[PDB]
Amino acid sequence: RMGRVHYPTYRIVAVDSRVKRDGKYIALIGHLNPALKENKCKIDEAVALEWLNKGAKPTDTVRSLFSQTGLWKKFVESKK
Amino acid sequence: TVDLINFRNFGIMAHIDAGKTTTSERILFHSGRIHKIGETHDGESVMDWMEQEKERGITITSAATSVSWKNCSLNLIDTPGHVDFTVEVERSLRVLDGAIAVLDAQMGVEPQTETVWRQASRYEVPRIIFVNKMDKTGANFERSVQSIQQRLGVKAVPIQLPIGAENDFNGIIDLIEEKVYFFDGGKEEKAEEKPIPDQFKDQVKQMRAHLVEEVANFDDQLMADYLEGKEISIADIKRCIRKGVIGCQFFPVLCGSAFKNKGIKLLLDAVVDFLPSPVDVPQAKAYGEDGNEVLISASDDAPFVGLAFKVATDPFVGRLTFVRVYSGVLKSGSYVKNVRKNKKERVSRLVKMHAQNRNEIEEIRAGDICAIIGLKDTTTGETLVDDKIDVQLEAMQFAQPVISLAVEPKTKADQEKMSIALSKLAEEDPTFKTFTDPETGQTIIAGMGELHLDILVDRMRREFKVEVNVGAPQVSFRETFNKESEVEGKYIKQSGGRGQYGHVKIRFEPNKDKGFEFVDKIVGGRIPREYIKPVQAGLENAMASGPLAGYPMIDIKATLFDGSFHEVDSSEMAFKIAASLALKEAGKVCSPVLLEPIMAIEVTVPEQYFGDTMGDISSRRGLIEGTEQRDNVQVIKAKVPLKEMFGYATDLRSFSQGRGNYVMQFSHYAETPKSVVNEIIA
Amino acid sequence: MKYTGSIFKRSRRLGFSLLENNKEFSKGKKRKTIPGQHGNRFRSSTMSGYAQQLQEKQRMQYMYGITDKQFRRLFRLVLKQRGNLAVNLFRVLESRLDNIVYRMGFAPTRRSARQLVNHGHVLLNDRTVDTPSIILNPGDKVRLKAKTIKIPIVKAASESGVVSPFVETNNKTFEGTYVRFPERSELPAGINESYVVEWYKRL
Amino acid sequence: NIKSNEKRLRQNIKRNLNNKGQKTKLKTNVKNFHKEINLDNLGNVYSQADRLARKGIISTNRARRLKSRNVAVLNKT
RNA sequence: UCUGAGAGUUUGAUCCUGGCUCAGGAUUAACGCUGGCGGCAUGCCUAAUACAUGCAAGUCGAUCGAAAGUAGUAAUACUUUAGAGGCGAACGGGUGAGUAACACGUAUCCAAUCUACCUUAUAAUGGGGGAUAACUAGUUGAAAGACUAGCUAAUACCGCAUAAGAACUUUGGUUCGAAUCAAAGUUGAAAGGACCUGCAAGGGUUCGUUAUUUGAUGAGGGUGCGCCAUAUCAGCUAGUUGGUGGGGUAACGGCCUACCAAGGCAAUGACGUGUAGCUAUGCUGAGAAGUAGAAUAGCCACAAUGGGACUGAGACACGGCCCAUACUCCUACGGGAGGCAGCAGUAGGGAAUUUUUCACAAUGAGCGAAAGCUUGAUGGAGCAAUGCCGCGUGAACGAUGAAGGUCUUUAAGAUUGUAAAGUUCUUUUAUUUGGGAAGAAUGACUUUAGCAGGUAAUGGCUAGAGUUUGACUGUACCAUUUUGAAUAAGUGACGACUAACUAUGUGCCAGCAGUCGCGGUAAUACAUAGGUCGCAAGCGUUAUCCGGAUUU
Repeated sequence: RMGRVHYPTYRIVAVDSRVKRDGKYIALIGHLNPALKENKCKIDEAVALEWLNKGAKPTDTVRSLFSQTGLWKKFVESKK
Repeated sequence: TVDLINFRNFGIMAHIDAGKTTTSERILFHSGRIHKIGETHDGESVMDWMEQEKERGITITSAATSVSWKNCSLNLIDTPGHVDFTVEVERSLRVLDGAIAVLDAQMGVEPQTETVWRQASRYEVPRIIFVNKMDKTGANFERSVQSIQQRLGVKAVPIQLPIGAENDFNGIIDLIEEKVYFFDGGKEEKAEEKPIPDQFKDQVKQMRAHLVEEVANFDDQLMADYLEGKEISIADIKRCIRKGVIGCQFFPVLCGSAFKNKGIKLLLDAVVDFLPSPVDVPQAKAYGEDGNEVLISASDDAPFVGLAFKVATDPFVGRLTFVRVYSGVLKSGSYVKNVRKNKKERVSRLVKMHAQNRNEIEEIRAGDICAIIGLKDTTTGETLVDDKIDVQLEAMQFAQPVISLAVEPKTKADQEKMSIALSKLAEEDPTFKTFTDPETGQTIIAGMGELHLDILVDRMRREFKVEVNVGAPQVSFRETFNKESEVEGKYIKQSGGRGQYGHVKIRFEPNKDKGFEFVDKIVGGRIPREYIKPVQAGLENAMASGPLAGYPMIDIKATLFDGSFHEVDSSEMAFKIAASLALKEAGKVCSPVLLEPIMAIEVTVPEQYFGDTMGDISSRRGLIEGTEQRDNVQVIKAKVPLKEMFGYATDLRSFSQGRGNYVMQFSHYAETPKSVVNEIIA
Repeated sequence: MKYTGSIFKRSRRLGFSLLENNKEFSKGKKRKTIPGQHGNRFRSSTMSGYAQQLQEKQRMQYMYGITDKQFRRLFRLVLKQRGNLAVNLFRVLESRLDNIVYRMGFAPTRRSARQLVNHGHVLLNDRTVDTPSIILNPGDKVRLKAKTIKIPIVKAASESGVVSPFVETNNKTFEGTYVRFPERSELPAGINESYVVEWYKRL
Repeated sequence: NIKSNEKRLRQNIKRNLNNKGQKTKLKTNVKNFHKEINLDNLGNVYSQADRLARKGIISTNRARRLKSRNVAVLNKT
């Protein structure tokens, strides 16, 4: 994360949940300020689809935004 | 605070060579009679080193001695161990609520117990009396109970009666209760309750008929009962004696032997029942820094005031500031203020010590003692505050390091390391003075006596790892000269590229009561006025050296008579150098002499050391004339050379058993006799 | 310093009134002489290009009370825009809140405007401002809800209104608004802004 | 030290003794094959490689390389 | 078009060759004087110098037997685990001694590699054995422990059935050291747990297992370029330069071994030497560049020191191990125990670089369907004018200019100074009262609607549910929220450069000093009083990087 004290920021990244943050990234997907909740983000869901095809599970709480992206409507139910 | 009625704190005040280590150890053991962990038997199993009474008595435990007795927490402290150097004693006294004065039993003189009692009675603080040894030769009960009144006359009431005389010591005849036999020759464990012996029933009754009578100065109903002969309740008379001792009306006396450990449980019982609480002690107030600066007391509830009185360095966590919090409640992790230095000090952690152990208490209430890790800038003699308000300080320290000794650095680096040691050793007690003389050069440091200088050396070499040579004090002389003469100065010289010349004619005349003085005798224009002033300076710098030992020559009247200003070869500094030559030549001709410092010393002694001081002054040195007869004492003033003070501080004190005093004031410089002329020269 | 302290003293050596003329013109007399007990004849013994540059810069910040660091801040802000930087900076020189309030007929002095602003009597677009250095922009509404009836100063300024095209104001309803960027001709011309921007390259 | 390292020691010491036994018996099979060449010990090594490479005891690459080398030198016999 | 300002300085004097000084910035900045505060960070660079204490990386009982305790008449349910078994531990953080070279960065090569936990993709998920852990009892001592004998569990260990598929072998079929297919030879596959359902049979969910194919990740290996100075450092080199076989690493490889030889490099500077963590980049200039590689981020080296091994996918492992070294501590003295370059804190040093502070609130990481646990990371908060930004200490009017003082040199005037007095007003901040956050638009949680192969049903999933999560925080700030000018300004220079001088003292002395230089008898150069001016809660001083200096 970055920003200022009393001024958090965290650019959302589809990063390996087993490798530390604040490093080299295959692809940064979105950003969000958790201080004032208004849900501003620059999600892509294009290369994120490939990342999820090859695992690459993002950090813990990204799944909630995954619900907003509606990938569950197009990722988990894509074999029937 | 919480339960200030029980936070009764006391100090261990023991006489010199009266079992200080022994008495202190027994007080720790009896205070250590808390069976929660085994501290009773743990203290019973202690056998420590025997080098010095005060030193071992201090090093056996920690200065902070937190214990409990059956309802109340007591903080016993023994920081003072010395020839009874005043500052530590009075600082502990202001820290403590009450104290026990230990009497001497090897002899009957006890010359320093009277001094600590003077200091204690000076502050109106309550005290109690207890003879250290009832088993030592010369420890006569009658001797003590008569000497107390003869020397002091404080109406001390002897309460309990012993059983035996220094060999048959086997118990106590209790006054408040029935007799208590002590068969233990040491390591007190049990007390044998027995009825009062028949042959001493009357021995009680008389004293009983006095004891209630001794507390008859409090109420009229007690006197009515005495007239009726009706017995007064033991609790009533116990509370009456408590009021008397806390009010300093009288003071109880108990018996026992430290080496035998008899009857100290009775002392503890008396301490709990009759010694005061902070609510029961008077309010010794402090002083601020504004001009009137105090109309206030501690108030003991939540203004935090606590005197910073001692710091010791634990290697693990750095400094440790021991403090008795007089008022308020304080936590850790908070910044306290020091207004004497105007600085913030973070309380890293709090700690309490019982014998040598740490107990981390996160909160300290008023009326207790503690130590703080953190506070790396505060020194002793200050008062701690946390309310951002000016500090109130109560300080009436008595500093009498009448002897001083010169400590010789082996190197300038040794000088620097000894100054570092001085910085370390001045934070504990800055009463010692240090001077670096501009002429004699050697560093003079003041001390109380042989033991004081010895312990300073011990801290220097062992505690501080500082190795410095030790010497003798240095304050040397002044110079002057004999009958007048007149010579001339001719300096025709050059050093650097051209010619130089000068020549003057001056008169070298002594002036017994006046310093450098100039009188001109230029009437034929031999010296222009421009050269009148520089030549004077040439004199003022020329006297600085003497041909005997090199001290400056004073008490001289100079009269310039003649001179010669030539062409460009002449210059003012050439005349100054010629005048310097004339001054030195005339000083060599006129047989210079020396003057020694002379101090005016006044000694006031009741009767004891009249002939002793007479013979000491006559044998050593000094100017004397007979007697002064003051109201009930003998007063002698001597104008004596300052060298004669060397060892005099202990020559008088040793002959006076530590009961000597004087005032040292510089009088004047006086002519040195031929013996002094032979001694000092190389 | 946030304030020059004595402001007539500033016009003493400068010889220029920060007001129209009435600063050191009507207080008993007109004291436009330079200060100093060492005072004597001085006509061409203290003026130079460096000295006149200092004089212009000094009067420039005296008119606005800008501190050095804020002065460099404003310099960088006018660097952020292009064109003739001197005249653009001068347009930004009016973007002070207290200067506008003085020019809006809401304060007889910019000093009074500053001390009202710090007191909290001003409302800048639903946001009370205690810092009087905020940058003006066109289309800003202000209010004086309740801390104006007890102030005679603001009313006295309101009756002595100021006419300006670059701002609009209803002084009888305590309303002000920044309309457009100011014009150079409406402002004193004795100041030369070029020499100062030449003087500001020293970082 | 810490308790977790103690538990890891108490486990991996015995697991390492077991692995040492397996490796030494594989070594013994390799020895017996080095003495003389036959199909029986070839099958023995075939089995042992699968016994050990199944877990982390023996890496797949090492087992494959050694069996390939042994069968290659067998191909001429 | 991005984009460029100098000044003084020898001498009778003039420039020139050419040095110097500062005017300007920056700085982990330090120091002095002082100093309310907001917000933004940062806050050992000295001694990888030595350290008390605590956390510092542990988790899973629905993996396992059993133990302890509660309830229950018992069975059993429940609470915890002494332990085993599974996984995390190699993450991460910190340091820069070492290392002047594949090390950084960079472009590509791995016809020569590997890479649990997570992607695809299928085959199934058995038959047993035999053991110990824990415990019990004994032996040695205060105890830690250690030793001895008996009983067993495990998705533990080891054989046994088949191996879908692969891999090896052989034959046929491919490609500019390659890759792909077919047949046959051989080998070795799992372990069960919980739940729902089912009288049962058995079926299902879910976890896990085995082998298989495929992502990604990370590591290793190949080079080119870029990555200090030193020739008052010219020979180095025998595993050294290559070849054959073998061992060997995840692969190639003298990496190593046996044999065979004697080359290989180096004047375009090896080797030796000292100086060094590298980069993106911080700052200085318009730039070529210099400055240093702050913090952060990526990469590499280290974990008291030298080796050695240990399992594990992954380490020679901050906080795993043995030896040896060196230290420290305890020992009731026989023996043991350990390593803050982790968080701090502590000792020394310096001019100096801070809290053993709080919650795991959020984020993250780990363990576990699940709940739940760890988390000195993390986020905060404390302190510091350390930098940055921002604000006050009043304001409207107000005098031939209050009083005093200063100069003028008794005289007026100016002067301090709208500063003052005076009237009026105000309150961000000082301070009472109530409001007052988002931060959690996450995460848990079961029933519903619906989806979904099954269906006997729980469960797999998406849309709403609240009991759910705040240290920060009744916080900032705000309704004259109580009152109130009340709660507050210094610093340097004043001969010139350099916008800033009068009075007094003073005598090359006292002293200033960035330079030119002043002061030896009324000094606008020193020291004081007053005054002037410039910056300001910062101003003065020092060091060092640069611009100026294009002065290699």
